[PDB]
Amino acid sequence: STGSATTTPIDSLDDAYITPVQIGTPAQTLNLDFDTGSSDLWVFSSETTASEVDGQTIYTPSKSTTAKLLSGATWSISYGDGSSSSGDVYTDTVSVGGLTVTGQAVESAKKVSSSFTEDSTIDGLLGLAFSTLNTVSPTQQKTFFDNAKASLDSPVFTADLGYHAPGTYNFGFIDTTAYTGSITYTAVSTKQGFWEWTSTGYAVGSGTFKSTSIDGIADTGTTLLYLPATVVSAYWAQVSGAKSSSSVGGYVFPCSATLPSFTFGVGSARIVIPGDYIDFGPISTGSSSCFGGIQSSAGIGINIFGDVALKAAFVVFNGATTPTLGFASK
Repeated sequence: STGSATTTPIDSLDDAYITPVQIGTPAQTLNLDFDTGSSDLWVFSSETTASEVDGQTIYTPSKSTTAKLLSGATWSISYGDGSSSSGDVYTDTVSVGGLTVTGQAVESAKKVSSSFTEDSTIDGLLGLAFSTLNTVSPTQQKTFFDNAKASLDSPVFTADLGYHAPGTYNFGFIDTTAYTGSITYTAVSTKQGFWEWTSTGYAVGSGTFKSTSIDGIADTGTTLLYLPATVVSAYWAQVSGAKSSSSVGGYVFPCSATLPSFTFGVGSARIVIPGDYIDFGPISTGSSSCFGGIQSSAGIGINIFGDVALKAAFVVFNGATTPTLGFASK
């Protein structure tokens, strides 16, 4: 089997992407944030504290003839950005782009933190990291991909995120029309539960490539590119007036600037992030100070190849017995 679904930016900045997901019988379609950096599929629901729901579409398990309470199971998750959610668990039928999993754990939120409430466009998350990170207790549950894998034509999914435009998540096949040149594959460590890999270096603008190993995670659920302070300083030094602002929480730059590109290495191959992808707009409405899309990972404890990086590539998440990651230009 295969599946193919369009993923759409939630706003004009590509702060996140939402993908429609069918849950239950009859189908209830919710728009979920597909997150290769976590492993829980959780939704706003009829059980979510009412004051914490503001515009989201909810899953109502009592209206699904295939929903079953997973007795005794609870979940609770906290994300890198400080947000969180928790609740109980149902199993139900879940379909993405024509690909159906029966008995998928659907984690129903009883509580969500303010940032989730405040974002009316995201109805929940669909985790695509390794199932070892799933938070369900006392019986850990499998991700949608893990459940689907054996049925797929090939044990892979691909992320093709758009810049200020829709893109695609495919399951079970590689669309050879969706990228240019060849796909370069690189080793993955699953030891921390992430799609963790090692970039071979970087360049800033038209500058020379610096060969240096940068360990990090391919994370579709993180907006920005978080790299070591040395790398980030070298990037922003090429932008007149750019500075790190403790009050804002990262590098800012004059909105009048033209940003240089940023290149990262995948083996001997190179992925170029155009400068415009690195502009996250005014820090506050009407400001001429703009927020940068490349930020320091210092104090996160890990480097993160988030959407800023991934959207410059066609990315293969290869879930074969030994997982690997592939990157192509597009």
